Amino acid sequence: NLIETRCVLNHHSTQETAIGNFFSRAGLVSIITMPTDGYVNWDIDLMGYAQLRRKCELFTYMRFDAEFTFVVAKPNGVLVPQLLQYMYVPPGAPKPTSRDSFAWQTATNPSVFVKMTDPPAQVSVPFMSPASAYQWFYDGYPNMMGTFSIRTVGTEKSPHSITLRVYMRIKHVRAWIPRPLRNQPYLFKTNPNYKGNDIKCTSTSRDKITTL
Amino acid sequence: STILGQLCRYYTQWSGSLEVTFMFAGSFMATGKMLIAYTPPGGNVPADRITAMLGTHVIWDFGLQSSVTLVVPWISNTHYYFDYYTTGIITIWYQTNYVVPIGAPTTAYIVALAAAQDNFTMKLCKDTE
Amino acid sequence: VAQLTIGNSTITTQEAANIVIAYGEWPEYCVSVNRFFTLDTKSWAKDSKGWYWKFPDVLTEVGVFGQNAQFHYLYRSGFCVHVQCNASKFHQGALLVAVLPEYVLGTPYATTQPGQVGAVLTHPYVLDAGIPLSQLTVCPHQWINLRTNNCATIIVPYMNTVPFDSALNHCNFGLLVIPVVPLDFNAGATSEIPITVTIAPMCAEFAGLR
Amino acid sequence: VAQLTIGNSTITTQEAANIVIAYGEWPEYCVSVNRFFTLDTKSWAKDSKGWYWKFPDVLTEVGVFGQNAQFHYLYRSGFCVHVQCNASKFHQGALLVAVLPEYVLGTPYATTQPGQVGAVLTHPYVLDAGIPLSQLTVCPHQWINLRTNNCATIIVPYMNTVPFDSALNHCNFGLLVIPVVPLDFNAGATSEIPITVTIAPMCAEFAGLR
Repeated sequence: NLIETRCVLNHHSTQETAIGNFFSRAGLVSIITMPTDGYVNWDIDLMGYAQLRRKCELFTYMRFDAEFTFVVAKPNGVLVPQLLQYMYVPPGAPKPTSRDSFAWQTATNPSVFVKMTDPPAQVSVPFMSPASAYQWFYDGYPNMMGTFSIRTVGTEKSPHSITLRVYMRIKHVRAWIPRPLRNQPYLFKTNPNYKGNDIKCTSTSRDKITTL
Repeated sequence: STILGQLCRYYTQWSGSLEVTFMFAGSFMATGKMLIAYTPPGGNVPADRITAMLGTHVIWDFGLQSSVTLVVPWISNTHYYFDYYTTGIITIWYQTNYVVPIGAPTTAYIVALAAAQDNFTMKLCKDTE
Repeated sequence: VAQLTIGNSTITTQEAANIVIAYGEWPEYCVSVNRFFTLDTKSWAKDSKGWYWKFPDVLTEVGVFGQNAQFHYLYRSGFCVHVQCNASKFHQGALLVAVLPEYVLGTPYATTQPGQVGAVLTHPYVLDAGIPLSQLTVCPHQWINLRTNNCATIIVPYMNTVPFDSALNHCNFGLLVIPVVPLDFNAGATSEIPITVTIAPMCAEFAGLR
Repeated sequence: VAQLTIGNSTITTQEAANIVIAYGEWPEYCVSVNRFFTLDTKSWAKDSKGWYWKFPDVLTEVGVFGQNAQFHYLYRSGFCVHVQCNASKFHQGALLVAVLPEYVLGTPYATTQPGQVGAVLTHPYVLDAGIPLSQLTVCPHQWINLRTNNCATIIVPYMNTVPFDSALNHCNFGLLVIPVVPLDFNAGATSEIPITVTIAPMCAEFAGLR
């Protein structure tokens, strides 16, 4: 319901629509459970959610950094003094295949060791592509950034269920070549396919052209 | 049927360049496009539009210009009944179809004019047949 | 009415000083390759939907540009596209001519890269990619309106993340021609209107070492 | 659009600077004789073949030029001929307007020198003289093409082997108008297109002592 009064006359500053301010906020990108294997693998994926896929696909070539933060607790709030290990596998190194494989002790996969009772750990990741910028649209026939691996430290099964959440901020953003915004529902995470049996119009509908 | 083809019956050898001028004689309201392709001597006739485009060609739209010229670079002849003759082939290709509004006629006509250039010479006068 | 002359190929067009430059940049560096290639003519009918050509897939089987791309590995060039239409003053309609970098289609090799003939869109409201037609004018575009003008020229520079790339796998941009306002006429006129595309490469380099 | 004014006769024509001068020479020397005489109009039909007028036989029964030639013995003048056509933008055709000095016909006095009306060719492919039509453009000629232009003017000087000659026996040149490309139209338009000839003598002298 629209109403009449309270009009504004003073113009606003143009810093509110800078390209850095459009992606400045940090949001949840994944949720990783681990019930009572013992290891998980979550590769870095931006288009895991329908939100922020529609916002990055406004442009074509983007170049940025990242900043991750791992909030970790039990399935219901509480904390216990448990030691953890977050291993970051760069693009081009083999992933751990077991709870006690050789890749957990490789000297070139950097890790962090935190307890559950600490403030959450914060890691920054630089621009990793061999090209000059990422691209969400590749026309030819054949954007990986890495893979996080998380396990509980020990040679013995821990009697605790762990659920952690991953947050991600984006810094020093540059963009190129804008593009129309997608107005159709998604099907997969790789290709821009739509459902051809029905096409949802962009606008809503009204009865006649004269009834405003 | 030209005047150049009748004066070259009085001689034996000639060489030089020519030029061919076309002229559209249709209604004012119609338009279209033609492709004037010229094959160099010793080559083959083009089989379709796409191979003729790669050679030497002009693009003639008779909606703007009603006439166009094409220059043959070099011809030669040494007569002996057989003659040593090095010339090409000129072909006309429908680029687009003929588009015409309501009331104008459907068919048109092209007239082809021909003349020699500055550097056209001949020698060895010979009485004709 | 002027008459251009590049190489051994001459066209006759109006010297029209209303060209568009894609993003304000001229094609710059990092014998018979600079001429005027002319594709086939597509016939605009009353129920046509649209056409597209992928670059530089359209020029891989044509001329010396077709054989240079099939031998050298690396490749880099700009372009200059010229689209014109030929209709009398009794027809009506409008076309939208816009380029689109990294055009990815949506549901074979005979459809994504059709070659020199081009292909036909099936759902032109969503461009066969899920993005709506009504916001296409954020790209470099030009309006062809049969009431006034019959010409459209775009200058497209090289847009890629690497300074050199292959010419048989990647396709940089696809050019789109969509009839927004349909063609209409009375009976007794020409039912099919031709559309003619003309390409000319600018600042082409090959360093593939063949 | 200008309006000429010579004597007591004014015509309205376009000031067209594409005249032809026969052999590059202006009429020079060795009251009411310099004006604009306008002959009758010939109707171009779908099956017409051609027309011709012999000079100066056409102006021996018209005006003060007609009575001056019938009294004086000697005679010498140049000419200036203006041929124009009036058709709309839905007709098509082409005319060839060329002069021909010492035009001798081939098989009576009512055909070789017809007078002011003119005559009609019977075999226009051979000009009724055995010479082919296709080489007529070696003479001073001008193309009338109904697509573009509707005017043709030739300046003809005096061409004879003697400096003065009679005006009732000799005829210097005959002007020819031949429809190379025939007239075509759809039904419901004007079936007959008019052709109008206009003569104006330049540098006329009479020394016949009457």
